[PDB]
Amino acid sequence: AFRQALQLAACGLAGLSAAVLFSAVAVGKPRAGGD
Repeated sequence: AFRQALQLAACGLAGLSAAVLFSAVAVGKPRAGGD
């Protein structure tokens, strides 16, 4: 996992990891309280 951390760390900086969060934020807690 030491050598795999080199490709994994660069795999997240890609910007895709950020798109995954936005999904986990809704599937867990629905948007209740918009303004």
